[PDB]
Amino acid sequence: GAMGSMERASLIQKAKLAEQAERYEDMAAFMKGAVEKGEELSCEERNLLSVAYKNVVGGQRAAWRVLSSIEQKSNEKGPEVREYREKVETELQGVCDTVLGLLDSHLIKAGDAESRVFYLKMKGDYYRYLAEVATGKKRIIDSARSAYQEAMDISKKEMPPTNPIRLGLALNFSVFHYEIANSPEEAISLAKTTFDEAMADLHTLSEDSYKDSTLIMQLLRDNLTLWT
Amino acid sequence: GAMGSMERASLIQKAKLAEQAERYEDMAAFMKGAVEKGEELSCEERNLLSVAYKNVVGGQRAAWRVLSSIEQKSNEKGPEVREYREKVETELQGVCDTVLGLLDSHLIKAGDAESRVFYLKMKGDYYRYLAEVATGKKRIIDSARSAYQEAMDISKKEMPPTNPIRLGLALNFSVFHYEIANSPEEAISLAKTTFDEAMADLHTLSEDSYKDSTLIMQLLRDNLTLWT
Amino acid sequence: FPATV
Amino acid sequence: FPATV
Ligand SMILES: N/C(=C1\C(=O)C(=O)N(c2ccc(O)c(C(=O)O)c2)[C@@H]1c1ccc([N+](=O)[O-])cc1)c1ccccc1
Ligand SMILES: N/C(=C1\C(=O)C(=O)N(c2ccc(O)c(C(=O)O)c2)[C@@H]1c1ccc([N+](=O)[O-])cc1)c1ccccc1
Repeated sequence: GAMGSMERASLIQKAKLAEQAERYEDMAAFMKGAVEKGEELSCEERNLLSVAYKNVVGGQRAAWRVLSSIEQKSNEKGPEVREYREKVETELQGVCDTVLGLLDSHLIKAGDAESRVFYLKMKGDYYRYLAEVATGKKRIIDSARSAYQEAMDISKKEMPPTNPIRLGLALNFSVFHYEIANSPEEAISLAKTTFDEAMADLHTLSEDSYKDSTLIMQLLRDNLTLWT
Repeated sequence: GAMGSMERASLIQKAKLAEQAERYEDMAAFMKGAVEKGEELSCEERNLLSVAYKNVVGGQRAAWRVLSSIEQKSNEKGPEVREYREKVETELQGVCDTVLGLLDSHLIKAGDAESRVFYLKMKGDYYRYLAEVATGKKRIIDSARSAYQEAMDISKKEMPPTNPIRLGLALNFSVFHYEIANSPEEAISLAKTTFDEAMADLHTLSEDSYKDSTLIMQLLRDNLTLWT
Repeated sequence: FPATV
Repeated sequence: FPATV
């Protein structure tokens, strides 16, 4: 496509330049172009890809919530609120579909087990985002749960309980149980278990990522504090 | 164009919805569509238009500065930094040209004197932004100065010295003298005069906008404090 | 909303 | 940078 004539390494450079400029749509476009070169991503490249897209859909979700709340209080008139909400919703779905397509078409393979946990977590996250706006839907919920579950099973076996990706996966999966599948008890259990088992084996923390483990473990408590 | 089949009043509604959602590109697109209906803008509509576009180019300018600084320290290699800087620069110029075209094609007319000060200030602002990235250029500086100067002359005669648009015009024109035309003494004089004459006639403050006058007058001091 | 990463 | 509005 539009990135096809550029060197892979330049695309990676420009992705980093866009991040510094806080141009996350450009950042995602550069990383997508790099993935389409056909080469497996390094750990660093995976996380650049995730940062870019998660930042783009994050703003779309925030926007969508603002309009959905207005639309909800409008129903208690004019079609303009629904129309604009629908416009932002259709946009959000386009980006989610763009990422999920990239995951099945290119990234999810064959590859190592850590690789697979990373991508499978993204699969569950972006399916969760589509479920947040869908109706008619539970097909999307099942595929979010299945992607999450496979990611959990692999990570329990292949990664220490303090690994930031493993901790982040459980955090997000717990939220999925709560806000999506309507299972607060399962959401609470998974978050308490995840936090407790990380403390039991606190010694597995890594010099290169212990700050990310500390933060996600506080977030697990923040959600528990929020759900009591 | 793409807004042509929508009612003017719905475009105004959706512009306000996009602002609440912090979707300023959409906000600008809705307001542009409303201006293209051919009807004069109300005071409120003018300021919605300005807020939208000033917020869009603001992020582009911030991005452009980030890359220009990197590019400058790169020159003391690879072409990727220049290329991406050029890409964001070309985008910035497109939006500035979109606004300036709208000002001459539709908004600047015939209309009242307050109207003309508002639009002429926008004309000078967006010409200033093009000058910030141009070279080869002073044609752009002259047209920024001429738009600003005409706006000043009208406002000295038609608006009290505490009017927020008049105060904002002088603030921006002063900065133009400083950072664009390289005339710090003229920049300082205009900002001191503007602030002093507002205090001399502080009684002209208006119940509906005194908070905006207070703020812009502090900003005039902030720049003076910065330039001593 | 709760925390996600 | 200085202030503008
Ligand atoms: N932007 C962040 C990260 C990086 O930039 C990055 O490269 N990290 C990372 C750290 C250790 C690992 O071992 C891996 C991996 O093996 O891939 C990767 C962070 C990371 C933490 C948690 C997740 N997550 O749960 O999805 C993803 C990324 C971030 C930090 C805290 C909270 C949220 C995001
Ligand atoms: N978003 C803001 C405004 C409004 O929303 C708006 O409708 N205002 C306004 C107030 C009084 C007037 O009498 C007019 C006019 O007669 O038009 C208009 C504000 C305004 C102040 C200064 C400028 N300026 O200097 O360009 C433009 C707008 C804003 C406030 C403080 C600093 C920067 C922006």
